[PDB]
Amino acid sequence: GFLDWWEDLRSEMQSITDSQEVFAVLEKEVRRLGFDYYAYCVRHPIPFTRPRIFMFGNYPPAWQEHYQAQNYFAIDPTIRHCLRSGNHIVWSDDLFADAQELWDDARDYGLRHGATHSCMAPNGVMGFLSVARSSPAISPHEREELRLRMRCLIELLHQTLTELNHPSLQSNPVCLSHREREILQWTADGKSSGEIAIILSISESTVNFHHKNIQKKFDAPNKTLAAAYAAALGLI
Amino acid sequence: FLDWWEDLRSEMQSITDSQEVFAVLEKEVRRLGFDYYAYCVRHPIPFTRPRIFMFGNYPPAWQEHYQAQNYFAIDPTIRHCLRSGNHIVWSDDLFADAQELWDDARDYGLRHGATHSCMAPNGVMGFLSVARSSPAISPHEREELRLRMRCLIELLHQTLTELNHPSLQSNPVCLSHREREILQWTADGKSSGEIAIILSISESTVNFHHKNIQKKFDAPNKTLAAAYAAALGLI
Ligand SMILES: O=C(CCCOc1cccc(Br)c1)N[C@H]1CCSC1=O
Ligand SMILES: O=C(CCCOc1cccc(Br)c1)N[C@H]1CCSC1=O
Repeated sequence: GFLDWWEDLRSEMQSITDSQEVFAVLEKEVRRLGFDYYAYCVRHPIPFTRPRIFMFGNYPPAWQEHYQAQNYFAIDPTIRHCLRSGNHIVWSDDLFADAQELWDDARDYGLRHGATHSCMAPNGVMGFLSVARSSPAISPHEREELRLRMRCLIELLHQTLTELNHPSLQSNPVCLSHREREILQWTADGKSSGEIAIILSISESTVNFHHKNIQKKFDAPNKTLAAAYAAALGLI
Repeated sequence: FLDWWEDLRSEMQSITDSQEVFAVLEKEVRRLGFDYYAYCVRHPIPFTRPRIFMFGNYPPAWQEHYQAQNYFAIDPTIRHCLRSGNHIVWSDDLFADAQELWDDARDYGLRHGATHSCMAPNGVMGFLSVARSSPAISPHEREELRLRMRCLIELLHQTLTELNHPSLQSNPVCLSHREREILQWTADGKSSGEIAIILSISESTVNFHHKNIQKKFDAPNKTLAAAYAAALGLI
């Protein structure tokens, strides 16, 4: 029973105390769902041009090398920060219309049917979980139950890797003060350094002082990087 | 169980009226063992006064007592924060920094409940609450409640987007394939001049797309454009 599985998986997961044991249980659950291999990809929101991306999975090592050789992560439609209709998408030739060399290479290496689920933590980090198999296509009868079963896996995996303080989830910690924060919302809302100084009734000589410290907490050359990074991290 | 979720999907997909969706929702909140509910949409922008819509069948005395205290500003259950599981059961400790809200809430009979939040990638963060007075939420029904509520708010967000409700919609801003690359570099702290070197363009043309981006966001400077676009998932 789904709930018995959920409960038995939860008690089994909270019992884990190491980072390689969680992927072992995950591998056992992917086969339980009727699939052969999995893939977990964590995508941080910054830097906006080359975002930090971590990838773990038990795909065949031949594909793992081919994939890394072609930089397929740059054009993979299954790990793009998009708006999946249900945070979930079943692989189809339409999904890979703008990436035919990847879909052609994938089915060749035996990954002919699969699906990817995406969760977005409200701290910018997005998570992806893919499952793949060779012979049996995804039957419409098992589609929904697959969609629900994977949403529990990704969320559980996200929560337990967070509780274990995994590095792939730990982002650069930014200590923003309540006054510093309120200025940065005004900056990000388009107000100039002079305009800000009149609402808070402070000096322009001190709104730039706070800016100089916010930029130091983001290692920012300008305010733009600070305001944009803060918005992406949910810090404002 | 599964048979319930499957049967619930048929009722919603058949709905062709917004009020009919809230009606079916209310019937589900009763099935969970709760009297009242409340759904909330929190848009990310503006950063100083975000757009917030509120609906729910709370008692009328509370709704106009809630909105008369500006309680939406100090309510922990609608904070743009990272819940341990997109979920938190109400407790005296949860409302430590908002005691006037919790004391009034218990006085008015909203003594037991839980809130569940979903973060749509459009920057919108939806929240769903359920409340009752008599029976405390016992530890044995918690995890089953966390599951049933996650399904209820996901199907609620979707069903409401497929109906084009102007609570879920945000101001469109179609960004060009290159304007998006420029704003990404700008958002990464690069200057209008440095950007021209990376892409092999003229500073006048970098400063030319900027003028169009800030026009697409109604922005005074580049900082509003970069920050707004980052909040909406556009860069
Ligand atoms: O599963 C995913 C998620 C991103 C790629 O994940 C990978 C790929 C190769 C090695 C490793 Br490790 C992870 N994408 C699919 C698209 C079709 S083939 C494929 O890898
Ligand atoms: O659920 C929430 C916040 C979201 C709903 O807010 C409200 C409150 C009153 C009328 C309406 Br409509 C929405 N807060 C809880 C916790 C304390 S008592 C309460 O209403």
